[PDB]
Amino acid sequence: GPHMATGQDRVVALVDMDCFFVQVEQRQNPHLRNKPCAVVQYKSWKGGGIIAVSYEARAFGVTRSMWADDAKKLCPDLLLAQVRESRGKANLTKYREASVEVMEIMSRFAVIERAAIDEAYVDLTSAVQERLQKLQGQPISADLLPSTYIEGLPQGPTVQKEGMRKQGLFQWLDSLQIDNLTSPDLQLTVGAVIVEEMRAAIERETGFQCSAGISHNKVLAKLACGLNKPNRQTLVSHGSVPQLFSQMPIRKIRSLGGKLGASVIEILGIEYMGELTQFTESQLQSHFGEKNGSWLYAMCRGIEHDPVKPRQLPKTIGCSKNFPGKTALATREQVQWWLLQLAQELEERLTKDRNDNDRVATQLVVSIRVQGDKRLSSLRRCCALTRYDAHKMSHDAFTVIKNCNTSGIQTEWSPPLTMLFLCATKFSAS
DNA sequence: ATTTTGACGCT
DNA sequence: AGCGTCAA
Ligand SMILES: Nc1ncnc2c1ncn2[C@H]1C[C@H](O)[C@@H](COP(=O)(O)OP(=O)(O)OP(=O)(O)O)O1
Ligand SMILES: [Ca+2]
Ligand SMILES: [Mg+2]
Repeated sequence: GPHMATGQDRVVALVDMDCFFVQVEQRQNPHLRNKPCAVVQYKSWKGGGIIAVSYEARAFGVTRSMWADDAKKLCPDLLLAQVRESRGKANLTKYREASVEVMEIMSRFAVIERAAIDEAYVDLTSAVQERLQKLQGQPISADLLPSTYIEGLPQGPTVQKEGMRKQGLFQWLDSLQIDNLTSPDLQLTVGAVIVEEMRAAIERETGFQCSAGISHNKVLAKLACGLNKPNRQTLVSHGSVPQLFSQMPIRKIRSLGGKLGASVIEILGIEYMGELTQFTESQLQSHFGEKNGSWLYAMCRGIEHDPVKPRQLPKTIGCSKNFPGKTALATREQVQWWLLQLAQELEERLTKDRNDNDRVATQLVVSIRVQGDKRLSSLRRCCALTRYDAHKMSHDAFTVIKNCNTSGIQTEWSPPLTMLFLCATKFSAS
């Protein structure tokens, strides 16, 4: 009752760019705008691998991970933009730079946590308090929420999409108590007004559209964001949680899409997030561990305490390349040449990072996979990163991996290498 | 023979 | 530290 926390103490948003790499390429090439199109890496093998897909192309069934040759069978007029290749490998610089554009705009509104190249969480609690003080008891107009859905509404006693959206928003706003500055639902609504402003700023200043979720924590904001993509935002209130979770597959909640989620389903014999409420905290801890158990117990009730971390920049800078099938590296010269290519890209990125962000990486992580090994990585070894020099970094990486070569023959590398990975970590201020 | 990333937990 | 999980 009066002491049961309800996890309604914060306003958190998650902003997620729509079909991000496609929008970057469509901004650059107007011929691709409003067309079925996809972004591909490499071209020789089956037309290249698709990594991003416009919503027009998704209507034909095109998805990520599909080979372009196969996507063309579903959508013969599919347009393609290719990821840049530099030093023999795919180079994602254009997308990293576009990400910086968006992250810098979002940072004007609030502290952000960069969650991925095209996603950031926003802690809006303080901004909401300020805006509520500005509003001075004035009701919130639907005109301030032109792209907002209220999850769960309309309900109770138009057949078009926008009509339904407006009916739900009207029901929500009609029922708000706009005089109580401590009302969580009012706080979320003001949050959504701010997020409309943030999303408009992003689109105005970059050309990119995005979706967003607004709720009381990161997990619900992320779930909310996906409910009405693209180019829309969704408010998930605390009161919406029981109905929303009652038919929500466990795997849809962030962190439960893999083995742990599968084990929750198998061990407990349930399918939906809401079914978790029937277990005690101790029962959940007994199956899934102390941390996961407490997290699940609160999460299934819509409660999560994970903070929005103040971090706008990536914590690592890495460069990776696979060498599948016959392209596996089987000679010392090959291994050294590719370590150099990776190290040259890494040096360029690190030097730019040091100039932009006043920091220096101090550890180099080298990871490889050997042909035959079932594991993704066969070996992961660190060494000191003391100079931003590609030849030094590639030599040090070779030094730390050379003992993996079983071959008695100096010229040959065995088993052949199917992946190389260099990653700069452990940044210090400079 | 999706690939190229990136954060965070475990021991 | 090196390995594993989960997510863009
Ligand atoms: N598995 C992957 N491998 C490589 N790049 C990826 C992968 N998944 C996503 N990306 C890249 C390309 C995407 O445009 C970008 C953001 O990913 P993501 O948010 O999952 O999808 P998306 O932005 O393309 O579409 P959506 O509108 O559904 O968010 O990251
Ligand atoms: Ca996205
Ligand atoms: Mg994303």
